[PDB]
Amino acid sequence: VSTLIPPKVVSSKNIGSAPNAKRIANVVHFYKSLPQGPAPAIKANTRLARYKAKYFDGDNASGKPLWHFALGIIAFGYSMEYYFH
Amino acid sequence: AKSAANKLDWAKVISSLRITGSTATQLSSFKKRNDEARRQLLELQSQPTEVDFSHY
Repeated sequence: VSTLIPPKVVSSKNIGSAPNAKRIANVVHFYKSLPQGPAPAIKANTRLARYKAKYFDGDNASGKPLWHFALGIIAFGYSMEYYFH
Repeated sequence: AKSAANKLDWAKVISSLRITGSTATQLSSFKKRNDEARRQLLELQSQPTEVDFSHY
């Protein structure tokens, strides 16, 4: 009797394995990926984006904006001492 | 001969291992092999069609 037709019916091996699910994710995801990002934000020259550029970089954990920002509040109230005295 | 068909068949049987879709497909190939093996031994068994009018 003639061989049956199972080997040639493939359309439930298109969901049949788990990486089909992953495939339909990364055919979208990686295809819509850019070569490099859009932009990281670091500066924009609003003149305080420069503050971010010098101090608040991705790799700058350096305490300098803190010191500067602290010193700003010291400059503020010290003048206000002379506003009240 | 018949062996050409069957050489491709058994090469395909051990390939059919590499498809799990088979259920009774391998049984259909096995059946064609059975009766194919029957006809060759039938054909080899064969008597001369008619009795010898010379000797017999």
